Amino acid sequence: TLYAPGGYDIMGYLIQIMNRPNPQVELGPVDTSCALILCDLKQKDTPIVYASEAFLYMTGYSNAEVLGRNCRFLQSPDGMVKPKSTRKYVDSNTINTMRKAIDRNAEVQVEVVNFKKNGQRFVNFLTMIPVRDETGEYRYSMGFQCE
Ligand SMILES: Cc1cc2nc3c(=O)[nH]c(=O)nc-3n(C[C@H](O)[C@H](O)[C@H](O)COP(=O)(O)OP(=O)(O)OC[C@H]3O[C@@H](n4cnc5c(N)ncnc54)[C@H](O)[C@@H]3O)c2cc1C
Repeated sequence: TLYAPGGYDIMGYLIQIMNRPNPQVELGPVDTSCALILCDLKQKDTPIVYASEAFLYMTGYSNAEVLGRNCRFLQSPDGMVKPKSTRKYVDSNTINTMRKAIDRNAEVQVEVVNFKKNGQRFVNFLTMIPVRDETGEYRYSMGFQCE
C-alpha cells in the first residue's frame, strides 16, 4: 500500500461530504476531532491510508498498526480477520451489508461489534461515505467511528 506523498485533503473531503446533494444516511455535522479513517478504493483490499488521532486512540492501535490494512481487523479481539472468513463475534449480515455498500459506492451506516487492541469489546456506530478525488470520480471512502 502506498500513500499520497503530500497527504490527504481530509478537510476538503469532509466539506465535500457535508455538501453532498443526495445524502442517504444521517451524518449531520462532523470534523477532524472525531474518529475517522480514509480508505483507498483503488488499491488492493481497500487499505486505510489515513487515520485520525481519535481513531487511533479509541481503538488503541498505532498508525503503524492501522495504515495499509483493511479495517476488518477490528472485528476480532486479536486484530486478525481473514477476508471472506465467517466471523465468530460479528453478525454476518452486518458484515455483508458493509461489503456490498462499498462495492456499490453506496453510503451505509451500521452498529458493529469491534475490539480494541487490548481486546475490549465495544459497539461501533459506523458510517461510511464515498469520496471523489481531484479527478471527480469516486476514489476513497471515509469512515466515521463512534464507540
Ligand atoms: C472507510 C472504511 C472504514 C471502515 N471502518 C470499519 C470499522 O471501524 N470497523 C469494522 O468492523 N469495519 C470497518 N470497515 C469495513 C471493513 O473494512 C470491510 O469492508 C467489511 O468487513 C466488509 O467487507 P469484507 O471484505 O470484510 O467482507 P468479507 O470478508 O467478504 O465478509 C463478508 C461476510 O458476510 C457473509 N456474507 C457475504 N455474502 C453473504 C450473503 N449473500 N448472504 C449471507 N451472508 C453473506 C459471509 O459469511 C462473510 O463472512 C470500514 C470500511 C471502509 C471502506
